[PDB]
Amino acid sequence: MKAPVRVAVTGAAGQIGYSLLFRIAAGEMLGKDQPVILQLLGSERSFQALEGVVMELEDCAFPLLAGLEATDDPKVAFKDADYALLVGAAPRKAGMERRDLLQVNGKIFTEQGRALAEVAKKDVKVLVVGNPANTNALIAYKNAPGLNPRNFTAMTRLDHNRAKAQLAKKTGTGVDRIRRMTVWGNHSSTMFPDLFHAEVDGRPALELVDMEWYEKVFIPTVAQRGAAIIQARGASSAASAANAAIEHIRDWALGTPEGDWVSMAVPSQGEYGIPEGIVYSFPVTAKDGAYRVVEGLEINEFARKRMEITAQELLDEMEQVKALGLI
Amino acid sequence: MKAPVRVAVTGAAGQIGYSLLFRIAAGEMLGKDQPVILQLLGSERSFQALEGVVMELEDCAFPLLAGLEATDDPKVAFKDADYALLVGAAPRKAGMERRDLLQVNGKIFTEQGRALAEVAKKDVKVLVVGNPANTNALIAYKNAPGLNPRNFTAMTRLDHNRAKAQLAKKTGTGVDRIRRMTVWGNHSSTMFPDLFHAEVDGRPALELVDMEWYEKVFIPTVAQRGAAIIQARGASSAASAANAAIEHIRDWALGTPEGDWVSMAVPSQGEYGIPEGIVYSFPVTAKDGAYRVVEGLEINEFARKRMEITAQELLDEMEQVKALGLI
Repeated sequence: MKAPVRVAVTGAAGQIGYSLLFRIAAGEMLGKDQPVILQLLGSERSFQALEGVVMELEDCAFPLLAGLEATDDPKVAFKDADYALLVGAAPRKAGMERRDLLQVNGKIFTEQGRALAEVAKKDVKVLVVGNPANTNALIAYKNAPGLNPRNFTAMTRLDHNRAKAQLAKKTGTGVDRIRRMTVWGNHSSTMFPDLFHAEVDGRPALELVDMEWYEKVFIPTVAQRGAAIIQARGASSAASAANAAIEHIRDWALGTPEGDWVSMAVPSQGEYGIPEGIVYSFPVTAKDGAYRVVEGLEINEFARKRMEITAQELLDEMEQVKALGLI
Repeated sequence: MKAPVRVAVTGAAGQIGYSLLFRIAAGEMLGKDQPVILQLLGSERSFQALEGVVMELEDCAFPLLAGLEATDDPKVAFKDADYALLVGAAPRKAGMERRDLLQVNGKIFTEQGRALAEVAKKDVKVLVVGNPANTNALIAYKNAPGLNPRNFTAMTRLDHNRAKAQLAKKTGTGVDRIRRMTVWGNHSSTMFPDLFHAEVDGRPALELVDMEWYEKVFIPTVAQRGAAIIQARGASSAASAANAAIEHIRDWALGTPEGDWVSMAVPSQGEYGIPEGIVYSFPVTAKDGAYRVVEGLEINEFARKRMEITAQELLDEMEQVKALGLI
């Protein structure tokens, strides 16, 4: 019954893409009732492999995959897009250095932000997964004037799900009984998983775990989880990253559960005193494709201190791209 | 919610497993109201990687994943298993030849079949994905007397789905409009994709395509699809294989569509004159864990000749295994 929506995905030939595309085509991201047209962007160096992923998708015989198109042109991939998941970012090359990587991503997201503004749906919902996510998102939306800045987001949902997982393990309770988890700030080592408002079966998390565990075990473990997966598998956390991206878009479009909220890095509008413009993760609720930061939460010194640390790191990153004239 | 079911998956740290486990945990295989307990089996050399996969699974915060346990002991993995997906098989490297690969596979499935008969549920539903799928299935159930051999199957659903995809592409119709596709025999190059009873939007397939295309384009393309993926991606078709495994179990456990059927390699009972005992793919309908071969279909010379060729190959493979005392 529902008309198909177009889902653009970049870095479609990479690991995250490989774990992402099939679940999207299966209807797990926008609903089992929502047909999807996948428009995949891949570099010329990976277009061959991309065609390979296209065949595998066809080989799943997905009833909801109403369209499938791979391209090397951003203006084609983003044409009339309703959703855009920017997974592709600067590659990891031995020579590729910090500031150099910043120049590559500056070009990628400047070009993609412009393409989105030119050819995608004006209300296109964008999610940046490619790292550095928050800053890449900033470059993108700043270079997409004409488009609602709040339609540009970065992913901290994996950090958020990782936090929920650790809490459920410690309390010995089902992860489905964990609510109001929050990861503030940047998707980096400065991320701040907040347990002051989290609940386990309706009971405050800090009534089940002590501050010592929270500060010395919980936070660092959530922060190092990504490294943990790489050391164990010798490969990145593609499947769980794809899952978080799916949930990030899903909750944004379909809505968050009553009484709960999720983490989303979005352009700050001064909420909780956080500097404006930077893409900062906030606790958010969503309804009908629009989200709203959860305001009014009590913030103690412990939380404030870490919220500013991560905020400052984002300002530093923003300063650098600004100094390079990228925004 | 339904009572939790135990799903065992071997070769869980491999590529198919990486594209399979998350979707099962998401409820895509047995339904959104069916909690699942994942019991994963991995080799001693891949156990570290499996531990990493376990973490990624936890990091998805799946509400339906009621249990998760990794082990390198088959008797642990198959303990009270309701479903068993045997994906791990012999790794074909350099040097190791035919008879050699047959020995390792022989030890694998003789041990796993014995473990299943000893610790799994008596009505455990088994699906063999690891190649040679059909013959490994034979070895398994042969080494699991007592357990109903009909509960042991091999996967041809990927060939099946690939065939539906090719017919859909050729006819310019939605793949969801493709019904009654059949893949007969062995999961190998002698596989026979049957278009004589298939319909495209309710119309006989051969009324839309001719024998020349069917024989010279359709059959070869379906048979070579696996290689097509490898040349394009430089890696095997893991995501589509995982999807095929999910659908094989799903349609078997829940049920096939009204007026439609699917392909499953099952121990032969003389249907259509196929030799008894060999695991042979047949067009089948299924409901609540029980399948039935669709008998009475008209078989012309073209179909019969190809059905016999693949059946003879299966007989040979069976002979070789019997010669090694594996069965």
